[PDB]
Amino acid sequence: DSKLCYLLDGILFIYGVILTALFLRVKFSRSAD
Amino acid sequence: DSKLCYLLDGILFIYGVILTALFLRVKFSRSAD
Repeated sequence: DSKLCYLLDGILFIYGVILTALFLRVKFSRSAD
Repeated sequence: DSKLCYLLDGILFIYGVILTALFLRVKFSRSAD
């Protein structure tokens, strides 16, 4: 059907990467990466 | 064969909720024993 669904997964997917990055960043006190 | 996209959004959506929950938990220290 329309590729609109590809847009919803894009935001939710990117959100998981950005949210996971902050989680790992805080997990390590060095926060070097 | 229908609402297939609903399955992808469900997994990605739940992933954002489970990650956000662990993120806020780390922000707030554990309550006193």
